[PDB]
Amino acid sequence: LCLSQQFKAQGDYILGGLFPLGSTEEATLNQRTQPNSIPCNRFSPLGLFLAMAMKMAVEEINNGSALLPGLRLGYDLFDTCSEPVVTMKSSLMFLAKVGSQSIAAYCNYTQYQPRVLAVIGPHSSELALITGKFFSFFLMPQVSYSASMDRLSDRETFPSFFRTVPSDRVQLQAVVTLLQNFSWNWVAALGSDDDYGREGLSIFSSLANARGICIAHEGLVPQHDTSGQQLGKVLDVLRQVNQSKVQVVVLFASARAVYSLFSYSIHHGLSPKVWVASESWLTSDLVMTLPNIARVGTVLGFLQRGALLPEFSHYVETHLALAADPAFCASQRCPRCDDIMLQNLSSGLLQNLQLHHQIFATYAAVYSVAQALHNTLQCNVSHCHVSEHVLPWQLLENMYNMSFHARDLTLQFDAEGNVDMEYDLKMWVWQSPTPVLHTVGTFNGTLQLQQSKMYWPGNQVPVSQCSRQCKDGQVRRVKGFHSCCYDCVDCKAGSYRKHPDDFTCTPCNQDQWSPEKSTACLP
Amino acid sequence: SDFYLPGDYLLGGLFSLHANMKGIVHLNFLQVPMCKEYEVKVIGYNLMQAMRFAVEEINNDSSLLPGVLLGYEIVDVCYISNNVQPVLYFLAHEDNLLPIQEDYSNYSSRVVAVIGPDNSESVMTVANFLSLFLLPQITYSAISDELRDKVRFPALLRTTPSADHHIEAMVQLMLHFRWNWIIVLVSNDTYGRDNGQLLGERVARRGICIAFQETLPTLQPNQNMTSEERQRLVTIVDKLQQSTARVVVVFSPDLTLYHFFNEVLRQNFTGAVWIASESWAIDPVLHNLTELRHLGTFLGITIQSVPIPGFSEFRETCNQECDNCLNATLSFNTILRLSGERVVYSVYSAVYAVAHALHSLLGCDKSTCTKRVVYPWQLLEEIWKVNFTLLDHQIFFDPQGDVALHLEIVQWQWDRSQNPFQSVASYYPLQRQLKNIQDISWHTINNTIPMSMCSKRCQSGQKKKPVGIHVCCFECIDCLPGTFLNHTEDEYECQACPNNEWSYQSETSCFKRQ
Ligand SMILES: COC(=O)[C@H](Cc1ccccc1)NC(=O)[C@H](CC(=O)O)NCCCc1ccc(OC)c(O)c1
Repeated sequence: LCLSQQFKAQGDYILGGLFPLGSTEEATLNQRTQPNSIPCNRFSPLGLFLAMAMKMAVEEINNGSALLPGLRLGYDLFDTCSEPVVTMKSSLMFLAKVGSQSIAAYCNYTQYQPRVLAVIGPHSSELALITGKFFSFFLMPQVSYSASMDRLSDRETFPSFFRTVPSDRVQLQAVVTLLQNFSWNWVAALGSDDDYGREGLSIFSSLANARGICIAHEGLVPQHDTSGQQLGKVLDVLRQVNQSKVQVVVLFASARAVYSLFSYSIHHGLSPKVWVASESWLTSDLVMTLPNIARVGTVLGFLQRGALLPEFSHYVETHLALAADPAFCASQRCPRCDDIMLQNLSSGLLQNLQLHHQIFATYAAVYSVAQALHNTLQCNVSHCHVSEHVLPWQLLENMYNMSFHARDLTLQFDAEGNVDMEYDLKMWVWQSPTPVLHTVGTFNGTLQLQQSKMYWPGNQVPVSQCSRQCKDGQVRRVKGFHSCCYDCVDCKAGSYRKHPDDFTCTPCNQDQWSPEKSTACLP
Repeated sequence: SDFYLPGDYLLGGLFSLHANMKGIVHLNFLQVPMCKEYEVKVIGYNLMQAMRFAVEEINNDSSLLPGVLLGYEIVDVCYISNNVQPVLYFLAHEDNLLPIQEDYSNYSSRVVAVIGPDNSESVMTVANFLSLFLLPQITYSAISDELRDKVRFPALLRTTPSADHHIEAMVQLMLHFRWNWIIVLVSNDTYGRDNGQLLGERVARRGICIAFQETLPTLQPNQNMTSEERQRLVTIVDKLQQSTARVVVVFSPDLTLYHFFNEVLRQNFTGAVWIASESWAIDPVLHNLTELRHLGTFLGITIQSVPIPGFSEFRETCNQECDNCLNATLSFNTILRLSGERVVYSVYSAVYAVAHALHSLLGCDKSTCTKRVVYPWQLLEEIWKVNFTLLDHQIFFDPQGDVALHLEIVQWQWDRSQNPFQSVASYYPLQRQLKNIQDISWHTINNTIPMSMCSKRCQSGQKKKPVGIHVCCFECIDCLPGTFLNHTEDEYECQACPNNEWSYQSETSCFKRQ
């Protein structure tokens, strides 16, 4: 094939693109001793599909009169290789001067001219953090189709970072609203051993205290089935959860971690609970294909509602065919893209097509940049103010208050560079011969539940709540990972409660007696 | 000027001469952020002077780089602001252009090594760039543990122990004096969150319990605060007031504490042990708050003192200037001269490490060096191997990039003409041990050790019953007749006597009975 040649195209304004368009062998994991070129010989289809989405968006924009009339939009794409060094090389090339392979250390950039107008950012949060500082120093507008870490919202450190996938905070807010709706006030929270694994739990624990939910228990779970000591940790976690009298569990972990935990729970039986999933662990094939999943109980989770791109697969097939055509030569950034075969991947992976709405997110990012440029040029339906060349820092002023029409949706960037988005709530009916998912409700900044469609193990809603208030005759004693709720104790006869918020009960004197829950003694 | 010294080989230097916790990270009206707006820092200027003195020493010492002139190119980072342009300037060619290339092995950058920033965020941000070229970066005061990852940071080394050792020193100090019950206060930034989380992790396994962990607002000394922030501070101080834990561990910058302690002063709070982290353990400015001495006992974790001869006398292209630094230093001159040179030694040893590595790289003799075009990756390769004594201490980097300097616990003193920061204990990191705990002047009447525990130890034969979350918190209950409590078998439930034995209302063992 001749396909690596097609990741660059001419135009009046050029978009940069960082994609997971390659990978490196494990031998690269050692400490580098000499600054030689890092090999990235290992193919990645995900990056290919994302780059094709960007190309399709730019082609649509170049054909229509609705955006940027009478001028051509260009691009050139690079592989991040999931490697910070290669990513840094790519970004430094992006900020180099027009027509030159070098970047300037000036003090004043009042007439500097870098070669790209905007950069469509990387697929992972680590590289997003690494590149965002650099890009946002220069006020280069950057748009990420997948970087959900909350830390990226900070406008002080990332003044020019935008994304078209919601932050994790919105998903956890939806979960918290779901917990409030059923008054599932007393909960246990689990996550993976990795950074994301407790970043999620930190955000959830911060959210819970602001709204009442009592995080009774916290912990991390491994994704390493062979690690016997960490399996000891998971056994301890499950015994603790069972001992806590909790009935609802929030589980932010990765798919394999949940698979391990649930398999162990199957074998030693555990007890049924309500498990609340995450975009990471949802529609999980391995988890749903458990031998006897019924021992788990109810399973729920929120999932993003990305719009359709019906023409995408035919576009990919068409362009792979064109890359196979020997005449098309008349028309590396990816070494294996020229080797990879046509049929099986492009068919099967797009039939298997998480991937779909990230493709849509890339498309929407391209459209966001195009609409921002359209506003900045103040284009008419047939005019633009082309007397000047728009510098990147001039887009940034116009990108915060825009709205862009991605396909059928209308979208905006909020004050923190995060898009408005809505979720479906999906629940597992596990009792059919194979488990089935149903859309129990939706979240659009507020939660709507179709109560009539849900199922429960006892045909009645499970409960976990703990008391916070107590009667004037009841002693209060703290419980919870935080001091959020109290289990009331009715003081026994022969003792009295001296005042309604004391934490102990006092015996009566020998000449006196008292009934239960009394505040006083009688002779 | 003080920031520039031409020579055959140039060291890059990044110091926080001016700092504000809230600042412009990005281009300001499309010009590099102006640093001199953000007040001025005594310790940062002191460390810059330490580097300058080190290079002057090396140029005087004919035995270390004979006939080779060593120079420096010093640029002041501004905490997290002004991080990128200094790196671009250091890596660029003589005409301030940096070419992008596939392979950099033959590329001669302006400087051969960077004496990196004092703070963790800047250190990692700079290391991201410098790993591309494998230009060595020696860091003097960043304690974050993530810097030990040599996959992420192949070119980063340190002349100071890691955060783990500081937290270990804290924990062992608390265990020695039997403080089971403590409070942790953290700043609203990465430093406080990370260090507080690390302390929590290490505390969980050692039998110490935390009353609460509380976040301070990011105020500034010369900034008038809102009523909301004033009420926030009042809330924190009131929560301190009503708590039984009289040991407080503070993970905060110095700037954010000025308002805090002032509040604590006007609230009439007294009688606590304040454990300072190295971020403010030896700050002259906070020490000069003369009435602060009424708030209790002030202890801090810091680097060991290594006196540098001649540095005391020595102390008597945008963002390469400071105006107020000299005037500020002259006022604290006496306190600095009476203080031990603690982090200054990290800076000194970093410069000498670069000097020795370059001395080896040039194949230089006692008498002469064959000057050669140095490419920084070879100098990094050499820096990994240096092994020498500078001032009675062996300077070498462990496989994870740290020099194992001793840590010390210090008590603040407000007498004058003797040391502001007295050394009361010494922590050896290669042994993981706290040792030589000397006399401490407590705030108590007869100088008794101040106590903090959730509850008193039970009487003999008396079983524990837990309360709340904390393992440390328990109440004592008598083992009623017929039951006994050998505390080495269990402490929360009594044993039962054999059929031929009985026990009194509370005892460790039974007696024979019909
Ligand atoms: C985010 O961390 C922090 O804000 C704090 C405070 C800080 C902010 C800006 C510049 C320096 C320090 N960092 C630290 O204390 C780091 C550890 C780390 O940063 O991991 N150890 C420095 C110990 C000697 C020191 C040198 C320079 C000083 O002033 C320029 C100073 O006061 C203290």
